[PDB]
Order: sequence, then structure tokens, then C-alpha cells
Amino acid sequence: TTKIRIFVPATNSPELRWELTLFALDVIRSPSAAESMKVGAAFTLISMYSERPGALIRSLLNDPDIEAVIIDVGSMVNGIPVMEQEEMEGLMRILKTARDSSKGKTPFVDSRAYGLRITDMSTLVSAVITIEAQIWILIAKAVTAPDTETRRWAKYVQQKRVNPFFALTQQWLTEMRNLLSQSLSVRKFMVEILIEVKKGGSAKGRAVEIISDIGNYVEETGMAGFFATIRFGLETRYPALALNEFQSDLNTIKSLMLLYREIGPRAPYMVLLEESIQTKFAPGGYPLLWSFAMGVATTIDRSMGALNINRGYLEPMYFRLGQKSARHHA
Amino acid sequence: GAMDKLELVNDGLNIIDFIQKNQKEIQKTYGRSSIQQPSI
Ligand SMILES: [Br-]
Ligand SMILES: [Cl-]
Ligand SMILES: [Cl-]
Ligand SMILES: [Cl-]
Ligand SMILES: [Cl-]
Ligand SMILES: [Cl-]
Repeated sequence: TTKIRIFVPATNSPELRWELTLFALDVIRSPSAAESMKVGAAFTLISMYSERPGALIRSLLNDPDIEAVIIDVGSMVNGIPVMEQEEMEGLMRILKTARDSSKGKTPFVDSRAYGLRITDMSTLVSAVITIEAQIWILIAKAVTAPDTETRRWAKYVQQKRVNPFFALTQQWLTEMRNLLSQSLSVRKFMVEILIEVKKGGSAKGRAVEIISDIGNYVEETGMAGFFATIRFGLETRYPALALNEFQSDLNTIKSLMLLYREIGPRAPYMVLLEESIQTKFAPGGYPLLWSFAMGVATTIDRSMGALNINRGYLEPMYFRLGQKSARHHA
Repeated sequence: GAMDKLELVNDGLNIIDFIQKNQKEIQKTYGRSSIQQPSI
């Protein structure tokens, strides 16, 4: 369909993967790279942690709106993949304009990282994870409402799970974040990796650690109203649920709950997918039951204080009813 | 865990089923049928 070129390392060679990583970094910041090239470079970056990235992408690409031509790269000459033409020349223009474009800046806060030669496996891994971690973190601040920072990156640093040396500039991360916002395919494929990692089955411990952290944060955040509603609105089994006014909200949440059962792990990651389903499970679709649930939760659970605040859908009469029902059942 | 959440969903479904089938009996239990009604 919309073909996408994906460059992938053909070997575990630290030096090949590091130059290949840098090139992908450069495509994304490049002015004369088609959005299709940039999408491919995201795949390259996102999959670089794996033993065999090309095989990772093929086994997990579930996406009809795109055709991936995965291209094996056995070696780099002058920072660009070697191909087994003008096509060579094009990949040079991508580097040159990426470089000339910015004020001598690199994708890295410490420019030294950009000129660095890596040949040790543990330094590659560390650099690759550190770069990937920063990309996944973009996914994290996307799912949140902008009603909240750096505690993320700082946590990984004190934990030494990330290497501050390979920190990307804001300008580069903004390029990446743009790409994520505009490209359903990259997000879709990231969703595949989140599902794949949960499963899981890989020995890339440090990578799947950081991907799990995000994945789990995306789940907790997007399904938080849903499950609070079930836990505090339904599970408490208050007879006030039989009031006529709750009946449509009961239908809705029954449909959503059946949904969750047949979709499976994909369901919590809907918040990252097509616009029209991102809010599938959002409590604003069953707001009276939600408000009732809020009223129970803030009454009986000391960890639920956040729910005293109206984020837009709070229905005061139903919130009060929750408080009253919770106070009535001891 | 994912298991605990699956049990939440299936218990959520059984609760809604019980309500929808006994909604009137429970309303005698609860004292009223509409939230706009005085409770007692
Ligand atoms: Br709200
Ligand atoms: Cl792997
Ligand atoms: Cl940049
Ligand atoms: Cl790893
Ligand atoms: Cl009604
Ligand atoms: Cl009650």
C-alpha cells in the first residue's frame, strides 16, 4: 500500500548497530526525508534492542495501511547503510541536510555522543536502551492529560537503568513526538511491542523492563476510571444501583466490560490508537455511575482523594449519593 | 495483576445481571425507584 523502507542490522556487531542507530536518529531530524522514511527510522530505533529486529518487525506487524520493505544492512560507509545508485545519494542528502539544517547541533545534548565510536556490546545496549527509553517516555506523556515533567527520566538515572550521556535534545525529541502524533502506524507497532513484551519471551531484560514500565503506566492511566467504577460503583453492591437513572450507564459499562473480555490486552492500549476509540473506556461515557463511584471511593478509600475534583464529568447529585450509600453500609 | 482485573470484570457483569433481573425487588429494599424521590 503505502510502502515503508525499514533498515535493520544484519548482525550483532556493536559498531554496525550504533552507526545504524545514529543514521535513524538523523533521518527523523532530517528536512528532506519523506514522512515514509521517518516512519521507517522509528521502526529501526524502536526495535534495535532485539536480537533480530527485522524478524521482530515481520512477526509483529499487524497493519493493513502499510507495506514494510525491511532492508538488511551488513555495513555502513560514511554514516549511511550499504545496499546490496542514486538511492545511495539520497541517503547522503538525508544526512547532509539533517546536519546542515541545525546550528551545528546534534540529536544529543552532549554532542560528544554523536561522534562516539562504540565497539563494546554493553555500551551499545546501554546507548540503545537509553535512546529507546526516551522515545517510550513520549508515549507516556501522550496518554496523560496535560494536567500534570522529568521525574520519569530522573528515576531511571538514579536507578542507573539509563545513561544520561545519550540524552537526546529537546529539538530532536520534538521531532520524534511530532512523528508519533501524526503516525498511527508507529503507535500501532509500538502497541504490538507493548503486547509482545507483556507476553513476553525475550532475554533483553533491561529493554523489556523499561517498556513494561511505560506499558503498565499506559494501562493504569487509561483504565483507571473504568476499574474504579467497577470496583467502587459495582463491586460494593449498593441497592442504589437499581435506581431508574442508573440503567443506561449500566448498559454502557456492561458493553464495555464484555468488550474488554474479547479484545484482551489490546483494550488498555486503545488510548494510543485511532482517535475515535482512544476514549472507549473513559468514564465520561457513563458519568452518573462514574460520579456515584467517585462518591463511594473518596468516602471509603484513603488512596482515592484525587477523585474529589471535577475533571468535567462529575455529577454532584450522584457523587453525594455515592457518599451517602457508602456511609450507610458502615 | 491481569487476573484480578479479569475477575473484576466478570463480577461486574454478574452484578449488573442481578440488578437488571431484580431491579424492582431491590427498589423495595432501597426505598425508592428514582433519585428525584425522597428517601426513607
Ligand atoms: Br470527572
Ligand atoms: Cl529479542
Ligand atoms: Cl534535532
Ligand atoms: Cl537489553
Ligand atoms: Cl431514566
Ligand atoms: Cl445504598
